[PDB]
Order: sequence, then structure tokens, then C-alpha cells
Amino acid sequence: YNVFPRTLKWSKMNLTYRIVNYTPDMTHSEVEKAFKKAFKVWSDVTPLNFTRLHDGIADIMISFGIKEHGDFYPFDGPSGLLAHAFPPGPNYGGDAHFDDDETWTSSSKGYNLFLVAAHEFGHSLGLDHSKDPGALMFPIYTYTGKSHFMLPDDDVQGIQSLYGPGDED
Ligand SMILES: Cc1cc(CNC(=O)c2cc(C(=O)NCc3ccc(F)c(C)c3)ncn2)ccc1F
Ligand SMILES: [Ca+2]
Ligand SMILES: [Ca+2]
Ligand SMILES: [Zn+2]
Ligand SMILES: [Zn+2]
Repeated sequence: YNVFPRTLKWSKMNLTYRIVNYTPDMTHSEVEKAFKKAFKVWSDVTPLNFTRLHDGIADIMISFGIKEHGDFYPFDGPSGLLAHAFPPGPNYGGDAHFDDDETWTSSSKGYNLFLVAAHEFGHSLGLDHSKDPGALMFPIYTYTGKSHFMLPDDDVQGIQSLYGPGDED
């Protein structure tokens, strides 16, 4: 027999993702690079592996949409909500949605897609919001301006509480 896991998490280390569509704001290459880097933020500190699918059903379906887009969390035009992701689970579980009424960039202007994506994938993997103002999972977008991204310890401890550290070096 098997009882449901204690925490909401993926029961397999091999996860797949698919970029269903693209925002008008960035080139396909820029978007792909941003998401790849965002997944690496988490795979680097756990035993998780992320493989990209170009079609079909992936564990983490990624899409850009506006207003009503297929769930109970419609976006709201420019400003306000910017994105959200569902926790681990069947069907839409793990999926990540980005409000395409926002401005997405690979710089410090508007919302940095990589940064927001890293945050959303944290949710896709089982992390909720943190009270640490400097955490990636803090609820409010707070671009620091630093030239190098480093996953804050709070996030490292959180993600490893779910999946273990994988290779520690
Ligand atoms: C090269 C480089 C360097 C950096 C430097 N790092 C940061 O600025 C940074 C920001 C955050 C942060 O604001 N967290 C909260 C949050 C984040 C996203 C999101 F959608 C919501 C709703 C809330 N946390 C940790 N570090 C960034 C991008 C980049 F490309
Ligand atoms: Ca919005
Ligand atoms: Ca899914
Ligand atoms: Zn949605
Ligand atoms: Zn969030």
C-alpha cells in the first residue's frame, strides 16, 4: 500500500518542461535561455533533472497569456499580477503562466523573465512564499541590481527539504 506523501512534491527526479508559446517582448532564444537558466538554479542544488520537450505533455507546461487563459486565476492587464505557477500534482500541477500584458526582459527593465521564472519554478517544485525579504521566494519582486545571481540560502534550504541536495559538489 501507499499513503500520500507528507509534502507536495514531485516523486521523480526526471522532470520535463515545454514552452507552449512566446511573449512578443523577447526573441525565442532569449526566452529559452532565461527558462533554461531558471531551471538550472534549482537543478544545481538538488538531484532534479529538467528536460525540454518541444511538444506533447510535459510536467511543467509554460505559457504566456492574458486575462482569462484557462484557469481560476485570470490575469489583470498591465501591472498587478505578473505570473503564477501551480504546485506539484497531476494535469495542470506544476504549470507556469506569465501575464503577457506585462513587459518581459532579459535586463533590469520591466520584469526580468529569468528572475520571475526562477521564482515561479520554485512554486512548480513545491515552494510557497518566504518571509525572508532577500529570498527568491519572497512574495514581492525585488530586483537587486547585482551582476551575478546566487540562490539565497533560505531558498536552498527550502528546496533541499523537499528533494535533498543531490551532489553537494
Ligand atoms: C544576472 C542576474 C542577477 C540577479 C540578482 N538577483 C536578484 O535581483 C534577486 C531578486 C530576488 C527577488 O526579487 N525575489 C522575489 C521575487 C522574485 C521573482 C518574482 F516573480 C516575485 C513575485 C518575487 N531574489 C533573489 N535575487 C537577478 C537577475 C539576473 F539575470
Ligand atoms: Ca498584470
Ligand atoms: Ca503539469
Ligand atoms: Zn494561469
Ligand atoms: Zn510567488
